[PDB]
Amino acid sequence: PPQHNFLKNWRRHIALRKKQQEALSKHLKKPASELLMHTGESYRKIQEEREVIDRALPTQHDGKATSWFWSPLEYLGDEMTGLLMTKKKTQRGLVEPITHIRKPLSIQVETGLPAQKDAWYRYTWDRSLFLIYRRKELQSIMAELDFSQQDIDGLEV
Amino acid sequence: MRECISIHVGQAGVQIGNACWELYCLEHGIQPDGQMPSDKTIGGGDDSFNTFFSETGAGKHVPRAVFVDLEPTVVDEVRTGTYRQLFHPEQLITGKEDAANNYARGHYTIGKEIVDLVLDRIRKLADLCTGLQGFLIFHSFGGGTGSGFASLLMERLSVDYGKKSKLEFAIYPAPQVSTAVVEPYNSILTTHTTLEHSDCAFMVDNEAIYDICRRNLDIERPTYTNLNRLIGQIVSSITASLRFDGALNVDLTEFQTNLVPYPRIHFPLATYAPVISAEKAYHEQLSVAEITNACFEPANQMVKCDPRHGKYMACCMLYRGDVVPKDVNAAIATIKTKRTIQFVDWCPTGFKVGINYQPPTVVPGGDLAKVQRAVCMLSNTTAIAEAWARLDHKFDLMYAKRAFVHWYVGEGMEEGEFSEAREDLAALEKDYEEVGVDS
Amino acid sequence: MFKNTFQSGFLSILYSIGSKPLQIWDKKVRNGHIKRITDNDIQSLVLEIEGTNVSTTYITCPADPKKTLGIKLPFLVMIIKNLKKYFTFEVQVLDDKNVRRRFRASNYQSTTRVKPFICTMPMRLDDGWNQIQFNLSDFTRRAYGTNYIETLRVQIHANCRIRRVYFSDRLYSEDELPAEFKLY
Amino acid sequence: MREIVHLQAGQCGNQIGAKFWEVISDEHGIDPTGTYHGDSDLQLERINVYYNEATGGKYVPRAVLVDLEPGTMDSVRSGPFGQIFRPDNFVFGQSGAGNNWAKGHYTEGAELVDSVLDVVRKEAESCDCLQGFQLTHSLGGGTGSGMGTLLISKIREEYPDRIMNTFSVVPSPKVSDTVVEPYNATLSVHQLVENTDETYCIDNEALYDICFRTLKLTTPTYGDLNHLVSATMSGVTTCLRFPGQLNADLRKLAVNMVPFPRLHFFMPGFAPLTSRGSQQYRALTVPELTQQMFDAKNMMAACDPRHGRYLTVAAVFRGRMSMKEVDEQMLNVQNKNSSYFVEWIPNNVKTAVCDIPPRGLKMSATFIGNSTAIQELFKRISEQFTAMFRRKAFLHWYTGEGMDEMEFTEAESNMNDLVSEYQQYQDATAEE
Repeated sequence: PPQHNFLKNWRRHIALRKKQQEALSKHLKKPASELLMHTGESYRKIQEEREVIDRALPTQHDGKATSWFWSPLEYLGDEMTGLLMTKKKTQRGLVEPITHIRKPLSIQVETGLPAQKDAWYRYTWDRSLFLIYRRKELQSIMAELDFSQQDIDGLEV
Repeated sequence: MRECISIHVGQAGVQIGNACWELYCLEHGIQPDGQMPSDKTIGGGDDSFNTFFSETGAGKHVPRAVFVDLEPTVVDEVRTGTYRQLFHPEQLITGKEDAANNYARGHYTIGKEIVDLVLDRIRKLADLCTGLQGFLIFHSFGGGTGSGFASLLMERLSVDYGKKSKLEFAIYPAPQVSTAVVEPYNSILTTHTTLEHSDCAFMVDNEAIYDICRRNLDIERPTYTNLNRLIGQIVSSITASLRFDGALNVDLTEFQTNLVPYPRIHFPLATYAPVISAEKAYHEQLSVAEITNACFEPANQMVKCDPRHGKYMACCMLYRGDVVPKDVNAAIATIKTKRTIQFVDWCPTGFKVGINYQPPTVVPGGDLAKVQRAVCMLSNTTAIAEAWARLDHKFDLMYAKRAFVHWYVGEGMEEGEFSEAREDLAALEKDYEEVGVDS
Repeated sequence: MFKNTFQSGFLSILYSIGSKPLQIWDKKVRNGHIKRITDNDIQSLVLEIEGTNVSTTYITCPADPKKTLGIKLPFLVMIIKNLKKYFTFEVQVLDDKNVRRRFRASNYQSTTRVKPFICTMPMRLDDGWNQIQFNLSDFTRRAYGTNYIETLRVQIHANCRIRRVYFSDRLYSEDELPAEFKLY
Repeated sequence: MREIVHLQAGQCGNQIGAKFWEVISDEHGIDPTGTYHGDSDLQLERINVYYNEATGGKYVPRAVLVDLEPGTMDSVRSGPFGQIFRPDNFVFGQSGAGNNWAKGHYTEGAELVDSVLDVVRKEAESCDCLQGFQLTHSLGGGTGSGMGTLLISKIREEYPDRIMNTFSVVPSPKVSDTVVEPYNATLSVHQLVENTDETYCIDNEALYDICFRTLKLTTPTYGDLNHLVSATMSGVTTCLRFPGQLNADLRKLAVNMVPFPRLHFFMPGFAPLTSRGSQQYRALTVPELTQQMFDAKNMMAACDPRHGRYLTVAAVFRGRMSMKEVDEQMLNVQNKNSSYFVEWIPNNVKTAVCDIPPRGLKMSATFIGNSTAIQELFKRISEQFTAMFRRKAFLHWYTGEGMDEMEFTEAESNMNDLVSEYQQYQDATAEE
């Protein structure tokens, strides 16, 4: 059959995901965000934070983001009977921009949760004083990196 | 390239380090002086030592790790040793005051004082290296130095490097035998940090070591040196494909990526084999199938937990020495059909093949004999959750009347973190039982 | 094209019943076809675009690549019929900071990947006929923090049955839509 | 003139390619130094297919090694023939793949892809006209599988008029190496069926069983399997390397042996697989080779070809025997074993004899056929992928790279379509 069956297939897989997962949950009575399924997108938001902080901290310190245009190489294998090594990455001068990822409202709801916040008590790291102070401190670099603070979820057609 | 930085916190961390360094220097033929004085009869050393050591312009090897302890007694004990000419004094930071099995002072009033120094040291060490993959943090849960200071350093290291692997190695308070009393108090708080801020954690106790050494090595007066030797052998076996090569190289990333099925469940079950003595290694034909079968014996586990209580989600197996793939395949065929070994109805198989051409070496004066090959395994099962349940019960029955808490109140903290840690551990155990429940 | 034209109310750039629906549209055909047939659901003339590869069969406006539409209406409304296949469309716009930016919405997308010059975009198509409303100004402000100025290029790919494409200053309900804009 | 460009990917791919290069150097008389020490006649004219003419007659290999981990080059260069390749082709990164397909394709496949594209282009324009590109890799990892598909797609986009043949290694549930191997296989099979001319199935467990039960080796290792696959490749390519009476080429086989583009998988196999003590007691004749190339015991499948019907068969011989015996053998096999091939399409066996014997062995003949046996592998792969995706286990790692999940959905969709197609073509009835 044409491509309708494929979209319907992933939709059925999501629906079965749900039905069985809430069956298991109501078997032992705990919310969805607490359980195994819905923490992955939170981890994705953590990876977005990681993108931000891993573009900001090398901007703060030495070595990890210096000008690699004139950084030498190494000989190995066995003392000296082989060849020099090579560096083939953004050493060239590549200027990689910044990317971001979110998800829309109704699609998230059909995925299993309308963007439910996790447990109010767990996340001492998210409210860690160190992170809050760095957010106060690194405003200059956070501006230098990206000025596009995103609001996304309200986009569905 | 494949280079890592070790971290040693507490007296136990320092001694486990020192064991690892001496094992690596003897295994690579590295002399205690720091150079290669063997000019008459060579005995090895022409390999890739860059992963762990560093080559100077004069032919010197510089150790690469962090030796930090709040008590200067351990630092002085190491300093007066025969290996003092190897490392650098700048890497061994002494202290005025020490925690000594207390999270309070070592996390707020003692640990917070020496932060910039260690951060600068680790930053210099990182800049001195080209390729970084992960770290080897050595601490303990009983030790206050290895709990408070370790937690505060790890929380900053996590936010300072999110793209690098974050390992963990410490000692667990055995439910039967212990050294101090406030061990659960430090453990209940260190677990929250090691769970919500790290990627993997390794769990071991000492009573299992005593049981195995009495049962196999047959010693009546054990000592910490043998424990450190076993731990160093385990560590070397884990990071074997890094210092050398083989048929199938398994780097740190290669096994840590699959070693974590879920960010909340990252507590594997390590097991080393063969743990035998000299006389236990002469009239004993050693093959792969027998030792692999023995690897799943609870008697050979370093954690007191019956594997038959739960079942396995994922397993990581490694080898070191003259291993032939056909034996590995036969062992896999044997274990996959073994009814005693339990597993979920959703993971028919998962495993890795680490073949190491270089055999493990022995130590003059030690207890291990010359075994042609070695094996280590890293499995994930829910049967180990009993330790957390017992620890939670212990903390609850300590916490009903608030025994030895006014000290922590006075040092200055909130009181609700005990409730927070309790509910977090309860949620973790609930997640573990949910995972252990099949369809 | 419509920069100097009075833009208010509705501005239709594609009408299926019209004698020449593709007078201002360019046709790119490969392993497909673009034909005007009569849809069975509505019993009316419609433009059908089909192809094995979505990226190979499409239409673009204006037909001249060097020209731009220059439409300042913020809302783009198109009435298409879902053929239960991969469908996407791309809209190139201009902002106050004088940067061309492209918005590509596809039925095979999950997360809006925001790039400095392009914004990929998920979307859903119900069975039968769908009325898709695109708030170019709001999309541009959300994706780039920039205001919308004018539309530069509109491109609609295959696996679709187009009824009418037009721009509007505001979102019109079914009652306030004119008779020629309704779907019977 | 007509030359072939060879490509490398994956540590297993690297080692098997090195084994093949050593085998061809030994059979064509190339010293480890780089000069020529051969004594044959046909090893000088068409020698340039894989080599390149240079000053002093020192032929150079033509293969580009693509990898992500530096540990492989130190191994492959320290060998007896590691100092003869082109070090410039050994393009490597600084971070490993971690057996991740998505990460290796995304992270280690953007800033590293340009160099390999540059070098393969310069090699392409270094020659006048080319036929295709050979890439040996494995699907067990992120290096070979995560990069070869991208490389094949790029070379197909640039040069559509070329041969895309590969010998990737199929997984096996019994013998596994990666926890997320079903995911990697599911991701790779889509690219294999969409942007690849032909692909051959390679399994390690079947080769191990074959050597254990027939060769009767003491301590079989990967070296033996590499030797076997290298000999298989030499037998496949000798139709172009060493012309004889009835010569063929790769695209001929690809067009003739593939009824439909969606099904381009094959079944390789070599005939004379005998134990060490059986080498001095054997009859060099046709019907023996016939039986060894028709039986499933000698085939390197982890399945049974007898479960379906034979679709396309190519019998490539390498020796000096005749032509009548081959045709009479295939005729009587089709007459008797009528219940093993498509009745609708007669004469599904192709004849090809290489008059030039291989070095060291006098009679040799490989088997290239496409039988109905891979369907079980597809069904079990689909079932295991369904089980894995049913609870979304080991998904955050791929999720954390930046790719979404409907790639898995479309992959399994195409997988279901392909398996349904295969099963409803298996029962190729004559009429209603």
